Amino acid sequence: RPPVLVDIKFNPEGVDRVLKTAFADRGSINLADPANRERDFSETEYALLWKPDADLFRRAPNLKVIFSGGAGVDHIIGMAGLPDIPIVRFVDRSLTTRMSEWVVMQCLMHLRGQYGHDSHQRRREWAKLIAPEAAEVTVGVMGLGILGQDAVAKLKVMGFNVIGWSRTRKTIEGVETFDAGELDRFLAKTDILVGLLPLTPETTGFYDSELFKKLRRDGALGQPVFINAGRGKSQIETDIVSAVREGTLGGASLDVFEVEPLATDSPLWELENVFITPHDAAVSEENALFRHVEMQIARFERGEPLQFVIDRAAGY
Amino acid sequence: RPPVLVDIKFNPEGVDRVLKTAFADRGSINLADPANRERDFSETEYALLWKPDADLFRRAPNLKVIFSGGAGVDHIIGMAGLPDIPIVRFVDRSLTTRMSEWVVMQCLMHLRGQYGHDSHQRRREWAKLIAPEAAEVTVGVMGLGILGQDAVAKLKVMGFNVIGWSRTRKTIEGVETFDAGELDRFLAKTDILVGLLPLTPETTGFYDSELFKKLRRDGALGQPVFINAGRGKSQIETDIVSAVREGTLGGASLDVFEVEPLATDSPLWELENVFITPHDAAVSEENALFRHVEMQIARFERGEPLQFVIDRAAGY
Ligand SMILES: NC(=O)C1=CN([C@@H]2O[C@H](COP(=O)(O)OP(=O)(O)OC[C@H]3O[C@@H](n4cnc5c(N)ncnc54)[C@H](OP(=O)(O)O)[C@@H]3O)[C@@H](O)[C@H]2O)C=CC1
Ligand SMILES: NC(=O)C1=CN([C@@H]2O[C@H](COP(=O)(O)OP(=O)(O)OC[C@H]3O[C@@H](n4cnc5c(N)ncnc54)[C@H](OP(=O)(O)O)[C@@H]3O)[C@@H](O)[C@H]2O)C=CC1
Repeated sequence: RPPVLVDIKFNPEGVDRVLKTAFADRGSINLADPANRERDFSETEYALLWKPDADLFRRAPNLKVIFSGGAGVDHIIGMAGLPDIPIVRFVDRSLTTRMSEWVVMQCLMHLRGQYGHDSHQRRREWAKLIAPEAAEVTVGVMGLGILGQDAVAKLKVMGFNVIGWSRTRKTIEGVETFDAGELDRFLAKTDILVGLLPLTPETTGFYDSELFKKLRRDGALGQPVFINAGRGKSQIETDIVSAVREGTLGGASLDVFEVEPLATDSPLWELENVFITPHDAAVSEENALFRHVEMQIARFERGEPLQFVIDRAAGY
Repeated sequence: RPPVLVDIKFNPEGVDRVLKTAFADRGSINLADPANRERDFSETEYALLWKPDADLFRRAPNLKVIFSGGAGVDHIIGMAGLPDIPIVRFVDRSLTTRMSEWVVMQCLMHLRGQYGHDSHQRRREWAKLIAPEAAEVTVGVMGLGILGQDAVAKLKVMGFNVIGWSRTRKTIEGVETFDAGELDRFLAKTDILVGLLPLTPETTGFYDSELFKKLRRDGALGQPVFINAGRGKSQIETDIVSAVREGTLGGASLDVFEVEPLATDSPLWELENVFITPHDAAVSEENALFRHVEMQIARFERGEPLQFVIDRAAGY
């Protein structure tokens, strides 16, 4: 069997380490090594890709399966000469639970005025800040897939009122849900918006001034909050800045940005009640991805269906 | 029936407001009002107390029941002339769920390096910080009462490994528990210590250097973390400062202090990876306290047992 082509432009040291023992039955070709840049890899069957080279499918034109290095596949969709073959994304219990850690933490920090507590602490000021309890606040989760459903369940346990939005209607016990055409209804009920959407043409430039002005205004936190850990190109950052400055948004938590790393001169870094994390909301341990690809290759090759295959028509 | 004596030294404006409609069948005497302070209230049956006047029981010597304004009663225990009558503490679903919000938030902020993320954000630095998932970390909850059991359940849902310590043995499904004599076993397994103990003579000056040096050292967060939302006099703050500076503790979250408000010259304010909240972890609305006292008076007066009565021998 030919080696697995690996073009993963994150944590190159971690990738190099794991590849020493990964795909033991065939080996790998790591495009992080500049010497592999011009290699003849025309017989490659499997490629593992994160922000891959734009010409990758010219250079590997006989692929059987494409594996994403993440849960998102927007870096692969739209590539030139993308073959009509399965694209398998990364879905993993550890990834999922880490995203829910981040979501719940951010929701609690907004509920409990972490920003204000930290500001007072820095000034050595003792100031009790009256917080509503979680049940007085509605968290609206946009995206009810692997990540969204886990976050919904854990937010509910913490005591938040939770509602959900997704493309097609969902049934989730104890959680009012809304489909694509019911976006405005959902927004009107939401105090804390949590974004867990994939990036598609339908979700690009989606979180804008008009949407922020539809969020609930007379809620227990006073002003609504925007949280996004999906994709940065789903939001309009200039609109986030203006909304926070104006009081349309009371605050935000952002793990993802229109261009990453977030530019040093962005106003977002020092906005009051805004939390920034550097696209690290759900970083699953380096080996879990590779064990996952190995498993799917094994299933594929012995006649079991591939799992976590994206819907090409839907684009995720 | 004589009016209820109220000496609650928190949120005096909120107390005055709620008292306008509380105890509708008998009224109240609020010692916040100077005109009440030297009145003859010798026939008082019920007193509601939070940081009360030291001479209160000389001035109200015929009490039938004492109600604490909080879940803790250490402010009442040890008062001069404390009568041999039931002391009823505040137990309330809103209080409980708010404490669990705080506990879970603090545990997540330590798990996910909130302090480090915030420090970088303030410097406009994009810097991924590798976090373990919750299941790689053991949270040891000290105190398995109303607050402890709620926190244990929610921490487990978030994915932490959770163990518990209490005076007498508990049975909690999926949670290894330890009794008084097993303290050292419990400490050795604990990466994040969560304090939800009452203040008694047995728990005074309890969280000290010796105890911090028994916490687990080779865990996924690197160094162990001390979280306390019980009582400030249970900790030795000089030892917390030295432990954090020396790397015995990786960080801390403290809602309670030996002397409150925390002095402006405390070294705690500026210690790296230390979060300070001003004894506001679980602040239930005043209405809930007053509805609670009304309920217990009603039960008492129609022959039903008082609930939430402290054990004088145990001291809580
Ligand atoms: N910040 C980080 O570290 C990470 C970010 N992510 C991001 O999270 C995203 C979500 O992951 P995951 O939950 O596994 O994906 P899923 O495919 O499992 O779920 C996606 C959800 O989004 C909904 N959705 C998609 N398009 C639309 C639309 N046009 N209108 C309304 N709803 C829509 C889907 O609706 P329906 O159910 O009807 O199909 C589905 O509920 C990833 O695509 C990735 O970009 C992922 C991992 C880590
Ligand atoms: N920061 C804040 O805003 C707040 C702080 N608090 C504090 O939290 C404390 C706990 O409240 P709550 O859960 O309702 O109280 P409980 O009486 O319900 O539970 C107390 C727990 O502590 C255990 N305990 C007591 N003494 C010891 C000891 N010497 N060794 C080991 N375990 C011991 C008890 O053990 P066992 O089960 O064997 O009896 C019990 O599990 C309050 O007393 C108060 O000081 C409360 C409210 C808000």
